[PDB]
Parts: sequence; structure tokens; C-alpha cells
Amino acid sequence: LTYRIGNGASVPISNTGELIKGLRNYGPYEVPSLKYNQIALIHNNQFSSLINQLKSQISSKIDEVWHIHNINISEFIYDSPHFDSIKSQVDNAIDTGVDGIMLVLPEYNTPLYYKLKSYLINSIPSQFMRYDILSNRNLTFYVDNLLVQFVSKLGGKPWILNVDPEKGSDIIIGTGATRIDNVNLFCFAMVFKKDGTMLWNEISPIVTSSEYLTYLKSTIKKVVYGFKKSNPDWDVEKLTLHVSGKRPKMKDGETKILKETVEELKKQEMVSRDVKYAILHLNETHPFWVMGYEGTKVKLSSKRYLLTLLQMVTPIKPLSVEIVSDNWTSEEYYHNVHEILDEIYYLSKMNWRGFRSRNLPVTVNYPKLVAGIIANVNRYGGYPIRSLQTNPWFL
DNA sequence: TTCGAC
DNA sequence: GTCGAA
Ligand SMILES: [Mn+2]
Repeated sequence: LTYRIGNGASVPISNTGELIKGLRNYGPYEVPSLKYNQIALIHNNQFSSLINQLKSQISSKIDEVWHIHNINISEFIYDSPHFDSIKSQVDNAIDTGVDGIMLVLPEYNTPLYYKLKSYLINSIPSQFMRYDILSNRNLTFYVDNLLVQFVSKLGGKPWILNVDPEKGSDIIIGTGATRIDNVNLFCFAMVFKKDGTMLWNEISPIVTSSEYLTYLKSTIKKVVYGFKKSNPDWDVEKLTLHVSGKRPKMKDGETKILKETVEELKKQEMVSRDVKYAILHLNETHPFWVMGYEGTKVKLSSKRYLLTLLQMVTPIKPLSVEIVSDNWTSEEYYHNVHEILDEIYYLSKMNWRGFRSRNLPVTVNYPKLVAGIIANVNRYGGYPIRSLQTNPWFL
């Protein structure tokens, strides 16, 4: 595996230094198209040296690493570190014409982050930072990582997985639900390309456990309608679902409704009437240690598999993969199992939250990031959640 | 809320 | 919590 970046260039995975060097040389896979060529930096430390250094590093690295040229950074200063004062400056910024907001908070402050973050996600791409955490020693690493996620939030594509276009799924739908407490949950469905790029994402409102199966179906239907409306010629002959999340235990009823949903989409010509599909459950399992391997595919039964990833003692991060439903022929079966497992391994190398791979499939990881926000926006009574469907606002 | 491992 | 990363 390699990552594809700008200008047809590919760099090795598992190597941050070469990835950044690569970006500087060849640019990211896609430079975001900006409307204003302007970003706001909002903070409360007008004379702070660390803020000056932060701003200077953001300017240089946006230009040199990201090949986003001639961008202007405008500063906005809030006086009091509370919601209404910070909001007024967010408003002055939005009124001036900016592509994104980089907002420095005084410290870790959970209710204030969720109230503001929730308000920004509904308005404009944004990247938060904590004033109290900045340091001279960490600032380069800090800014390089932050820009991965901020460029992505602006609609850029830092890098994609180089995969063989003849193998794997036409689309992968990561779906399931996440309980936010003992009673309430939200369903999610996110469509990905085999190269790890998110094409479209839908999340349900917060609902009770009793409404889970109905909203699971409607959420998946909505995400495909939206993918297909925006990608009318994107045929899907090979479809995989990756089901995850802490959700109600209702396996057979859930599998039944997911096959119905695939059948309905077939009827509506959203996917091929001869689509080959599998429904998979993906579950993180307990780590183990090899006492003194990687991307290894383990068969437990005809339908249960593990994929092991690197995590004296070698720590291993295991992922359980169960094929709960498929319409594969028994002759293609073995071939298809290799293909879905290799695809899960490729997707586990895609993470636009930072340079370092999470070694967890993006189809599982990005829904976890959404969960964190939807759950805490609810708990701290923030603002409930089209640029949203196609952009990774949750990074 | 840099992220993510210890 | 605390710290190290190309
Ligand atoms: Mn983030």
C-alpha cells in the first residue's frame, strides 16, 4: 500500500516524514477550491507570542505543504471568554467573507466547545484550538496535524489509498447506530469509495431504542438517494455494508431489515438489480501481544474472520469481521472474502484526522467521531446538527 | 478542543 | 493525566 497525493505521486504508508515531504513536493491529492481565499483566526490574546507563532506557521504550511496559495488570514479578538462574546466575533468573521474559521479557546471547556462547535458546524468549516495547550516545543507538530483535518474540512483531499480499481467494492456503506445513553441513540450511514474517500453521510435525529430499526432503514435509504442524486452514473455492482456501533442487540431483525433495504434500493434502481453484496459486522476485540503479525487474515468459521493489525512484545489490534449476509456464489466465495478483508485492511490506513493512521477502518472510525459530537451536543444542549453531507465536519 | 498512545 | 510526533 501507498498513498496517492498530488501530481500523480504516491508515497509509502506508515511514514509521516515522507508523507509531509511528499505534500510539499507534489501537493495534496486535491487542493480545496475556496471562494474568498480568506480564513479567520479568532482568539483572545492580541499580544501573545504563541498566537503570533501559530498564525505564522499556519500561513507558511497552508502555502507550502498544502499548496493553497495567497490565502489571507484575518484576526478577530473576543474580549470575554464566554459563549456570547466569542459568537459575536464568529459572526463578524462570517459577515466579512471567509472560507473557514480557526478558533482559539482559552482552555478545555466542554460545554463551551460543544455549544460553539455545534453552532459552527451548521455555518462554516471550522478548526478549534486551545490557547493553554500551545507551546513552542510542539507548535510545528501541532500545526501540521491540525491542517490535515482543517484542509479536509475545507473540502480538500489530503491523500487517497492507491488501490486496484478492479478489486473491492464500488461503494462501502458504513452504517449502524450509537447509543448515547441507556435509552437514546442516533443511526448513521456513510458512503465511501474504495480509496477511503467519504462521498456522502446521513445521520438520524436522536431517537429511542424502540425506533432503531425504522431509522436505520430510512438513514441508509437517505444516504444512497443523496449519493445517487449527486453521482447518477456511479454504478454499483458490488456493494458492502460495514455495520458497527454500540447499538440495540437485535441481530437477526437488524440483518433482515438491512437485506430489505438493499432489496428496496435495487427496486428503485439506486444500486444494480444484480448487485453482489455482503453485510458485515465489524467489532474491535480485545488487544493481544505476540511475545518475542500484520494485516493477517484469520478465518474462524465460514462466516467469522479476524483481521489483525499492528497496534519483546508486539501489540496487536484485532478486528472481528462477520459476514452476516451475502448473495455470493459458493464458487466466488473464497475470492470475495479475500477482497472484502483486503479492503478493510486498506480502509484501516485512511484517517484524515492527522498524519498518523488509526489502524481502524475509516467506515468504523468516522462514525465514532460523529457519535462523540451528537452525544455531547445533546448532553450540553448545543445546536442540533448540504456542505455537511459531503464534508468531514466531524474530524 | 491537534491526536492518540501509555 | 501526561507526553511525543515527522
Ligand atoms: Mn478535530
